[PDB]
Parts: sequence; structure tokens; C-alpha cells
Amino acid sequence: AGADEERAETARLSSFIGAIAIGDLVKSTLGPKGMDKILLSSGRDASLMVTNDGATILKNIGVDNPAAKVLVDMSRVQDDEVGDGTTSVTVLAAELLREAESLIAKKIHPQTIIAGWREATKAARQALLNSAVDHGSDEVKFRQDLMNIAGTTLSSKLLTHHKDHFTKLAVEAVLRLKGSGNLEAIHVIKKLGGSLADSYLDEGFLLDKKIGVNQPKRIENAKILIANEIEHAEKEKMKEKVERILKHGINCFINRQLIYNYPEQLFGAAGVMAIEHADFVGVERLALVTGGEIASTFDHPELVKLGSCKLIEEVMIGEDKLIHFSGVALGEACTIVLRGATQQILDEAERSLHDALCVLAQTVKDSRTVYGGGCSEMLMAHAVTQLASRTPGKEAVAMESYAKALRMLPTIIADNAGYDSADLVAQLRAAHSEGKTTAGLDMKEGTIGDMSVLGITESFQVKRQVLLSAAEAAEVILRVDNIIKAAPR
Amino acid sequence: AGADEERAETARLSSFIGAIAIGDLVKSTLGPKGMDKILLSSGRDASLMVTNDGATILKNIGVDNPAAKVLVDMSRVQDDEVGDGTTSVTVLAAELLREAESLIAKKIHPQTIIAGWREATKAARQALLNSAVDHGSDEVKFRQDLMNIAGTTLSSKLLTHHKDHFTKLAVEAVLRLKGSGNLEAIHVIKKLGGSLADSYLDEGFLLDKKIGVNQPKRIENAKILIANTGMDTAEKEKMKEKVERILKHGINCFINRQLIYNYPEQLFGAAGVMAIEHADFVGVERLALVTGGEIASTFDHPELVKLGSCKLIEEVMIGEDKLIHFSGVALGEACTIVLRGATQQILDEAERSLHDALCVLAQTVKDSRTVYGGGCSEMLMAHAVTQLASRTPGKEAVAMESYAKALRMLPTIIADNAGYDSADLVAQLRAAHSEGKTTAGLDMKEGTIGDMSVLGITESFQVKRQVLLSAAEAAEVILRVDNIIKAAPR
Amino acid sequence: AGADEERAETARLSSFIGAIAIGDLVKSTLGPKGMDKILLSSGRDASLMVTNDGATILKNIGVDNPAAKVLVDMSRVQDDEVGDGTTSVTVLAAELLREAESLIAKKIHPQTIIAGWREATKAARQALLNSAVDHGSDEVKFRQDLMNIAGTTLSSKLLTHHKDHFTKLAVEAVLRLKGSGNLEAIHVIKKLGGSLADSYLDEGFLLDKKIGVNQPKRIENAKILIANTGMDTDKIKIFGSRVRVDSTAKVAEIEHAEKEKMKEKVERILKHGINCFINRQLIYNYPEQLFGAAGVMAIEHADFVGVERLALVTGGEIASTFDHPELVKLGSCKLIEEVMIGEDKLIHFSGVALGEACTIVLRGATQQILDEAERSLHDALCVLAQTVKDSRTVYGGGCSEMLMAHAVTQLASRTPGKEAVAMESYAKALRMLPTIIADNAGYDSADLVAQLRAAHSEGKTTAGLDMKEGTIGDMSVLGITESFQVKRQVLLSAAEAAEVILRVDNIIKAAPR
Amino acid sequence: AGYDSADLVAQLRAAHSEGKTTAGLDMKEGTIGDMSVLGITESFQVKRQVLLSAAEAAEVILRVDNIIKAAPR
Repeated sequence: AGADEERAETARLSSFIGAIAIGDLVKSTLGPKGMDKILLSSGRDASLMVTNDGATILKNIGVDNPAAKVLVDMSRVQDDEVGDGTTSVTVLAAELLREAESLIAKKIHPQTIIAGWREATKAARQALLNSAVDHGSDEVKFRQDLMNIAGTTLSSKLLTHHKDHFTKLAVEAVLRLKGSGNLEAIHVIKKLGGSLADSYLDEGFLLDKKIGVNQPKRIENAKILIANEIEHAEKEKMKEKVERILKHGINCFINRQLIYNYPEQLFGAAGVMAIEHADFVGVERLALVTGGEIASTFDHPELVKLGSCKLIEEVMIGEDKLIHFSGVALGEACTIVLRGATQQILDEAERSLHDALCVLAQTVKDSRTVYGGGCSEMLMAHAVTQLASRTPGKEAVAMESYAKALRMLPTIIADNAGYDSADLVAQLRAAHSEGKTTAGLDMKEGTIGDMSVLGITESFQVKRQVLLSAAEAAEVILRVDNIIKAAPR
Repeated sequence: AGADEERAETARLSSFIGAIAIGDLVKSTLGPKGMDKILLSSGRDASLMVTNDGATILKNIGVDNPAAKVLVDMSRVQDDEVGDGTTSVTVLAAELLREAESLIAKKIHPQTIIAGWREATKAARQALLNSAVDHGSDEVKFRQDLMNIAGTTLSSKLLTHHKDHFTKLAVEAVLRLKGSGNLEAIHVIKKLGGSLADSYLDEGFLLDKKIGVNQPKRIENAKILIANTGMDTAEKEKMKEKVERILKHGINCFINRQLIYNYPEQLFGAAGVMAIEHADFVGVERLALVTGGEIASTFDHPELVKLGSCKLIEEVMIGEDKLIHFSGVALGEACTIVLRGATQQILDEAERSLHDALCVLAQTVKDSRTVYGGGCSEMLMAHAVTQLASRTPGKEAVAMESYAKALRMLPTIIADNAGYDSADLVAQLRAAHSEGKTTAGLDMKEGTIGDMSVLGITESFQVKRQVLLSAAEAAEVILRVDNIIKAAPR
Repeated sequence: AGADEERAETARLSSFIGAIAIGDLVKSTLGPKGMDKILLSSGRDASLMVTNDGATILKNIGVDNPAAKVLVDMSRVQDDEVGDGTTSVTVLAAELLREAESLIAKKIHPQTIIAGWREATKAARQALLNSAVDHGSDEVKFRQDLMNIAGTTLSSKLLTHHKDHFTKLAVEAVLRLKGSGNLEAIHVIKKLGGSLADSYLDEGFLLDKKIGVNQPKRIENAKILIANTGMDTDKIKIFGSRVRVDSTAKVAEIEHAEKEKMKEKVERILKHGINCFINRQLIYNYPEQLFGAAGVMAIEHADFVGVERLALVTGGEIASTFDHPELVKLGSCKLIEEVMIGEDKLIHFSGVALGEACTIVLRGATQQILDEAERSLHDALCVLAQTVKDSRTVYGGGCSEMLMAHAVTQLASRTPGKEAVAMESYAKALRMLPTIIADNAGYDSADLVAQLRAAHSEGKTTAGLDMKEGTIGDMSVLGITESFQVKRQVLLSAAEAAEVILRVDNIIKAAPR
Repeated sequence: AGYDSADLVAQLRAAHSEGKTTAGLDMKEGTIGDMSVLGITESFQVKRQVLLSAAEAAEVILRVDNIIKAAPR
């Protein structure tokens, strides 16, 4: 058939090893007490980088023969569709592999055991109806705008010491997006000058370029232009540009590419501020804001061009000479500007803000969430334990292993917190058994507490896709025989 | 003292490895189509030791540097008054070490988990009771007499074909023991011959010796004489004392624990008195309780200092070579069982088989309590304990949940050696117990689940009561003990 | 997956080892009698680089595999804020690890220990403003101007035999600068000759470059020209390649093209009256002959840092291509001249219209050590800009550290135990600074540590480690003090970086982008 | 199926021997069942060709020793 057949015990082991490696590292990451980590490697890497988000680093590398990369690749779809919050989806899938050793004792066809997963699909559906997560997230909403899930996503991120404040800012941005506009015109930048607030919210769009040292410093009632024998001929390009420019009153020129030197002398004298190699992403986002235009050839000026005219200027906000575009007539799209002690860590704040935007959009639209901190998780575990006993035939071992699988999740949250796991697991279990869905793992507390007070809630999509996916990922590998990675090659 | 340094994670591994190696050899044994193992060791051993019973072989040898012998030594105490059923206390303890991998991840205090065994003390206790246990064995019992636990004890042993019939016989033996006598006085041996019955139960004590080719076939209203001092030692005068007062007592049989002088033998044949040369001492001491005893001194020994039961002593065909049977004892307290076999020396298996089987029957009569057999007791308990783990407080529950999964192995082990698929069996079994039918259990003959009560299989209440208490203490002193070195292995 | 796993204690050990190895080299660095380490390398390194300043050497090279480079990188940010005195912050972080041996004995998750660092911010924070400090320099100040911290900064440096005098000189320079912002226009350069003074103070900016021997000696009402682009012309848009031609004829046209560049430079030049030209980079030879005839002095490859400081001083320039002359450029005009006063000839720019910017010139020694003074003065200058702005400082010589140790011992017991086990470990960390200070001094550290604690315990903030005596004395008489900024920032930096590595067992995932 | 192969063989043979053509392997069942109720039937062409083809397959074993190629190295 080729090479590396792996269809039985020698194949299962390869699956088994990949899952154990990922679980300990992803373990410290979860919730408010999640921990920042870096990696040491040699060969075109440069240094040790710290990525709090588990998904970002896994996509980046594929160091060894054993598999995990294909399992990892799937996690992106969950992130695309709903995102992150905390990383638990990979962990849950990894731990059920341990029962496979028990399964050899079972000593029969792996697939019959696999029937437990249709029931696992049931666990997702049965638990969702059993665990009253929330019925809130009305729209906009006063306090519930944040100090909830975004804080939790960020809490695992070290930047949370002052960052949680900017996390709060991001929901204000999501509420305005919702409805008639679409997912457009959202951009974020950071600045070296710093304040306690750590951020200013701009009504328009933030850009950082200058035409040249010469040119008018500030422009008012600005018009915006966006563009997609030989020596004498060159002069002709110069002349066409000047005649069209003066009539419009053009105060600013934005072009997405390289800009020719001849026009530049003219712009200074004319009183027009132009930007060299402006980024396309900023321009497109800007077009919704300024009404845009059709960016054809130099005929482009006047009516074919639509330019907003409130106020465009290059200002000092602290240290760097940034240019601020503000005064949007449309109102549909806005820009958020971040500040924060200037460093590599500040880049990390950029990472989690993206996380905040994605989580909020889904939470309002899905109309559902789950209790975080493992609250849903332990409760569901209590319900599933009874189920293993109920089933006859081969169902009982499979269901049983699935039921005990839920138990590790409480353990992972407590252990990252660092409070003693033995003590934590049962105390936790007693509270869920009682019937209080709100109660769960409180990492800050060191024991168990009320999750709802914390405000930690998870998007409904994150829990349903993971349960079906984690389950499916685990048993594709047992039956593998000759794919991309596994262990020996 | 000690000597072997191994510090943290390495020391734990030594304890871990010993438990896994022992479990595979004992695992085959634990069921109806159990497996027999024969062991050969170089010099320092004569040869031939094959043992079906796990406890007997572990006690005998210390094969290598890692230590399992101290864990092994403890099993005897369990064996003496509860005995066995099947060896399994050691198996359950071994699987406990697997959780230790979870413990390194836990990386806190390895002793903290130990509170779990304290949990084990009441979890096992609570659970044995929150099940239905037999309520049978009224007294004597027609059908319920056997085809029960003994059948399970036999199951491990290769014998169970013809043999399940043999164990049926063993309960008949308990019924005769029944009273204030407690457990003692039962001895059984194997004979090399072929019969469907494969065993014969006789009313008295079985001894295999003969005076000589000559002598009466049997004696009636027999008087039995036991002498400490030998007949071997003018010669005629010794002969005269022996005959003149022997006639007086009406002597019908003489048993001496040593060599016997030839002159007496000519005398005994004409007289009508049967004597036994070099009779084993152990047979003699039991016989004395049976016959009322005597005082064994010099030839003054006959008459009043001697007491003798008088029903029937004869040499009876056992289908092969001659045996001599003592019977009709007035006391009734002591009785003997005779086994027959193929000639395998896999029949010595019967001796160990016998030892574990006999202890169970005596306990069942005295305790007036038992549990359902065939693993019925074990699965139901597993159902109760899973709920219990979530039910209990912090430290106590994590260990309690692990303890609960231990019960799972017994159903699998019973079935695995049966010759049926373990996977189908384990899972099918749980639904029956879960439903609330305690009688239902593993029916190995069936290959599925069946009514244990019709079979009647029940286990002594003590065997379930003490395996769980003993297992907790031994399991507990493995994870928490580091240096562990004393006499024998290590 | 997996990238570099050694399993538990060993993982911790790599973090441990990185901290211990660095501490011994930085150890000799602190105190009045400092030691200089001479470092030589092959492959793109010219000669042995000797850096007294610990931060500068760590930044230059990342020699090996163990993790510690990132911890090192952070210290530079501190340098802009205040930075130096003596290198000590790296040492404190290192000794923190030594309590890790205690941590295995702790038998609990490391993170509980970790809450201690935010607490550590508290412990160290209590110490600031719990140890008197200095009321502050009134402004300018007759005697407290120096003979203080700069001497300590230079303590670590060998040149202190005459250097401490140099240090005294530096505050005079800072008095004119005194914070109307951060810090601009301070330039210092050495010369190859010996004098008892070993330095002179100049009203203007000192530079040392010359166009050539030819050109007028003196220029007045000087016009200054600064060009971003080099005078050099040839490579162009398209190389034309490595050519060759039919015998001799065409190659001459290439020579002709050059003349147009020469002429544009002179035509624009004569109208302005240009007295001096300064270019940051390579200069082209053809114009050089031209400047000599005109009577204009130009500077080849002038350093960029000098040029920008010069721009505020001269009113600035808009630097572009050869259209640069006339109005787009502004030129201050007093006197630019080559006077030479000492050994090596130099050019003095003076009488700047702005008045904001002034320059300092150092002298003496003339060897490997003198070359050191380039980064030595900058270390002194950065501290001073902060000192007037802060209006607050703390006693030097380790006075601050022992007092803090007494307070922190109480804290471990005072707080509930989970917090409690590690405040003390943080607390004992402060003990090493007194020990490191004393060891380089040349006196026995144990005795030194011993005499030190009683003074601080007693209640005298002024009392500290006197390395020169070898005993304990009054720091205030010495005048040595540390800036307020060095203490608040280091404590925050130590808190984040030191134990996050401990709470993590040899890292997890990365090698990305 | 997920059921033990050994058990399956014996039970299957007894039903066919008896005379019920409809009866066959029921994998969901783990034993034997009525194939017709499922509705599972196989095309006549697949069965006639395989048997003649099969003979040829059995026809290429022992009579042929080694002899390797069809496609580049």
C-alpha cells in the first residue's frame, strides 16, 4: 500500500502520544489564571515568542513525525466560526484517548465502542437543554455589554493587568457594527505614548504616513482621492494632474501603491497632502466611511470621486506624528486606537483585541451561551455518569469512558489555577449535583464559586462544535492506516 | 539501611512494575476455563511446582530483586479464615497503581490521595450491603447446598469438566462439619484411575497402608491401637506380651507411626488383627479425636488407657490399588473426602484446589451470611460507587471514583478465561445489575448473563467483607512507601 | 508535538543556571573599585570590546541556547527612563531562583508562590518612601550638585583614579539642561593627551572631522548645509553593468556627466554665501576641490546623532536632494572654527541662536580605557536629567536595600500563609545586594553584611555600605544617592520577569511568527 | 461489525443448512436475520462473473513463481 500502515496497537500508541504532549501545555492556558508561555527553537525562528492563544502557535509549527497538525488545523474552523475564549476543545479530545488502554482490555472492534459518540452528540444536545446558561444578551445592553467573556479571554492573557479595561472598550465597537453595515471597517493601532486609560476612541480612521517633509501641515474641508519626446511626455502626466486638482480643492491624496516624484513637488505648492503606498485594507474600509469612489485612471477627480470633508490632519497624540482621518458622515463604521507602554507585550494586546471582536459578534447572534469555568462541564459529567449505567450491550463501556472524560476538565481548570486538584474535584462535584448551574471553578478564589458573579460565559457555538469535533477527531486516528503524521515514519 | 538509591519518579516505578507482572499470570486462573501454570527453577528447587492457586506459589519463592513478596505474605491471613474463591485480592490492588500516572500530573501530595483508602473502608462496606445478598442457606439445603461458590473456586482450576461434580460433593462435607466444631478435621487425597464419578466420599478417615499380603480382609467392632514406640527391639517374650493382652482387648487394628518389627506381623495374621506399618503421624492425631483418643506409651498402652471407636474398618477397592478406611466414628466431629484423577500431576492441582475449596464451605455454615456469586456482587457494587464518588467531599471523592472502576476488572476477568468475548460481556452485565436485579450475574456457561440463584452460586460473607478491607491497607502501602527493603527480594 | 523537554527539575534548572552564570560577571561590575572585563571575538568583531556597563555588553550578543536573553533585553528600556548607577537589577532576579531549592521543599504549585510577586511589588514598594530618601536638590545647588551618584556610577569603572573628578564636572553640564523635557543636545568626546584637570567645558558643540588640509582657516556669519543624500553619483537607477567600450572615446562621456553634479553644487552655493557643509555619510571627491577655491568648509561622513542635535541649535534644515540650499534650509550664524586646544585637532560650533543646546569635552589617559568614556558619560547624563524631574531620590551604597530586608521579613509572617511562604523568599533576595556591593570592594562580604544590618535596623536611612572604608558609615557625608526612578521601575520589572519563568516548566509552544 | 468473528461463523451455518434462503448475516444484530426485510439484494451480474473470474485468480497461484513488473521503478 506504500509505507507506515499503522492499523492496530502500534497505530493507537502514536495517537496516544500526540494527545498527551498537547494536554499539559494547553492546560495552564485556560481561564483567568491562564499562563503566558514562550518556546525555544533553532532554525529560522530568531528568538523565544510568547503566544497565549493555543490556536495561533499550533498553526505556525510542525516540528516532528507524530500527528497533531491535522487535528490542530480543524480548530481554526471553530475559531473562524466563533473564535476562542479559553482553549479547552483540544484538551477534551486528547484525554479520551487514555481510555483506549482500557479498551484493549475490552479487546474487540474499536468502532463498536465508537457508537458512544452518537450518544456523545446526544450529550451535547441533552446538556444544552440541561444547564440554564443564559437567555440574556438582549442587544447593545447596558452593563452586560462586557465584563464577561472578553475579560475571560483576556484574563488568560497576561496583559489583563490593565488590558481588561480596553477589553471593555471593544464591545462598544461591536454594538455599532451590528445590523445594516456588515463586518467591515474595523482597524486597530497602538502608540508609544501612554496613559492610565491606555486608549482613545476615534470617531474616524487612524493612518500613519506623510507625503514628505514639505507640504501643508493641516488640511480643512478636505477632499479625498483614491487611485487603483519621452521627457515631454512625462510633463504631460504632470500637467493633467495639476489642472484636475485645482478645481476640486483637493486637500488629500491616498494611493494604494508607489507614488511618482514629479507630482510630489506640485502637491507641496498646491497645498495637497498625499500618502505613498497607502495600505489597501485601510482604503477599502475608508471608502464605506467617506462614501468611496470609483478608482479609475487620472480622469478619476470630481463627481466620479466622493470625498468626505470634515477634518484631516497630522497630529501629535503623544510621540509619533500620526495622521487622523475623522468625521464620518455614514456613521456605520468606526476605528479603535490603542496605547500601552510601548513593547513586544503591547503587540500581544493587539492579538487579544481581535479575539474580543470575534467572540462578541457570535454571542449576540447565536442567542445562547454556556456557564464558564467548567460549570457546564462538571454538571454534564454528573448527568453522563448515570447514563453509562443505563445502557446495555457494548454501549456501557463506551458511554462509561465518555462520562469519566468530562471529569478531567474540572481538574484542568483547578490545576492551572494551582489549587490542589484532589480537593477541588469533589468539592466542585458536590455543588453541581445540588442543582446550581451557576456554581463552578473559580480560579481567583482557589476553590469553587459562583461563575455568574464572575460574568464568565462562553458562546453556545464554542461548546456544541467542540463536543462533536473532539469526539470525531479522537476516533479518526484509531482507524487511520497511512495518513499525514502519527509517530514513526 | 537498604542500598538501592532510586529517588522520586524512579522509586514509584519499581512499585508499579511489580503489580503489572503479577496480574497477567494470576488473571488467566480466575475463571471456569482458568489456566494452570507450571514452574521450573534451577538448583535450590527439586522440580515440579505448578500451582493453580496464586497464594501457594507466591509464598514459596522470591524470583528477583523487585519486591512483591511482602505484599504476597499478607494474602495468607486472608486465606486462612475467608480463604479464597478465586485469587483476586492481589489483582485488584495491582490496577490501583495505574492511576499513579494521573498522580504525577496531579504533582501535589501523593499521600493526600491515600485518604481514598479510608474512603474505600466505608465505600466497600456501604456497597456490599446496598445490594441484595442471598438470604439463603437455611440449614442443610437441597438444591442450594452447592453448584455455587465451590463451582466458582473450581472454575479457575483446569479440572472443571468432570470436576464441577466434585465440588458439589464438598458441600456435603460442610453439612457434616456443621455445629460448634468450626473448621478442621478434613483431609482429602487423589487416586490414579478412570471413572465418570472421578471421586468417592467415605464416612471415616482415609489411610493408604497395609499390614502385609496376609491378614483378614476386615474387622468388625474394631478396637484401634496407636503406639509412639516401635515394635522393633528373648524375642519371643516381646511376641508373648503383644498377643496375650491383644486378645483381651479384642484388638482389631494397630496403627504405629514408624517402622514395625516382623515377628508381630506373623502373629497378627493368625489372630485376625490388622496392623499398619509406618503410619503418618498427622493421620494419627486426627484419628485420636475421632476415636476418643488414647495415651501412647510402651506396650502397657492396650486396655483402658486406649479408647477405640467400633463401627467398620476395611480395605476397599478404589478401582485401582488398595486403600484402608476407618469409619463409623461415635464423635462425628471429624470426616474425610477422597478425590480421584487422570494422573497428570496437574492433579496436584487438586491438592491446592482442595485447600482453597474446603475453607469456603466451613465459613459458609458458620457465618450464616453470604453474597451472590458469579460476580453478581461485584457489578452492582460498581454501580453504587460511581454515584458515591461525586456524592463525597473534595479529597475523598477522586480516590473513591478510582476505587469504583477497580470493581470493573472482576467481571472481565471471570468472563475472559471462560472462553467468551470480554467486551460484550462487561457491558451487557451492567444493565442487568443497574436495573435492580441482584440475582442476575455473569453466567459463563451461558456466555451472557443469567440467574445466579438457580445455579445457587453464593460467596461467603467474610470473603467479600475482608478482601475490601485488606485491599485498602495493602494498596495504600505502595504509593506511600519509598525505600521498602527487608529480608527477601530487594 | 514537543520542543526541548527535559522533565521537571531539569527544566527548572535551565532557568536556574541562566541566572547564576550572569550574576558572577555582573558581580565585579558594582562598587567604587570596579573591574573591567575584556572581551575578544572573531568574525565581524574588530578588537576586544570592553564595556564597564553591564547592560551594553549583554545586548550586543546572544551567545548560547539557555533562556536568559529576553530578561536581558528588558533592561534597556530602564536605561532610557534612568537605567544605570551600578548594574544591580539583573543580580536580584538571579538570586530569586536560589529559593527554588526551598520551593521543592514547599511541595505546592509554584503559582501560589507567584502571587507573591504582585505582593513583591508591595514589599519593594513599601521600601520606597519607607527609607527616608533625600529631600531633594533645591536647584543648581552649591555642593549637592554632585560628589554623589555619578561618583558611584563611575565607581564601577577603572578610570576613577582621575575619573571621579570628571563625574563632578558632568552635573555642571546638567544644570543648564535641567528638564524642560527629557534630554537633548549633550555630546562628549575624548582626546589623546594628559592633563591634571582631564577635561574642559565648552559653550558650543564639539565635532572632529576635516574636509582636507586645504580651505580657509576661519569662517564667520556661517551658513550650515545638511544633506541626507550623499554627494556620490554613479550606480544610478540602472547600473549599465560592468561595461568596456570600443577602445577610447565613449568612456569620456561618463566623466562629463559628473561635471553637471559639480556645477549645480557651486551655483546654488555661491548665492547663499555658504560657510560650512555637513553631510551624514560618504562625500564625493569632485566638490571638494570646488569648496577649497570658494572658501567653504565641508565635513565628510559627519555622524547623524551630532547632526540632528546641531539642527535645533542652528534652527534646523529640511534635508532633501540638491534643491536643499536657500530658504528650505535655515542657518544660524556666529562662528565655526578649527582652533585646537590640546592634542588632536577639532572643530567647535558655538554661539547658537537657540541657546537650548550645549556640549561637554573629556580629556586624558589616551588608551583602551579612555575610549570607554564614550558610553561612560552617557550613563551619567541620563541619571541627571531624571534627578531634577523626579525631585526625589534614595540613598546609595545599598542603604535602601538593607532597610527593606528588615520590613519584608515581618511581611511573610504577617500575611496569611499561602501568601506568606514566599514573601520571605523575596525578602532574603535583597540580602545579596549588600553582599555583591561589598565583595567587589575588596573587603570581606560576611563581615560587611554583618555590620550593615545593625545600622539600618537602628533607623538610620543615611547609613550604608562604605566600600572605601570596608566598614559601615554615613552615606550622606559621601553624598552618594540613587535616583527615585531606578527603584520604582526595577521592582515592577523584577516582579513580572523573574518568577513567570519559575511558574513555567521549560516553556510550552512557539517557534512561530 | 464489532462482533466476535468466531461465534458468527457457527451460528450463520446452522440457518443456511436448515433451508431458509432469505436468512443471512445481520451485522446490526450481531447474529443472523432475514435479509429480505432489510431489502438487501445483490445484482445477478456481479455474482456470475466473479465465480468464473475467481477461478482464474486461483489459477495464477502455485503454477506461477515470482515474476514482477508493470510500471517504472
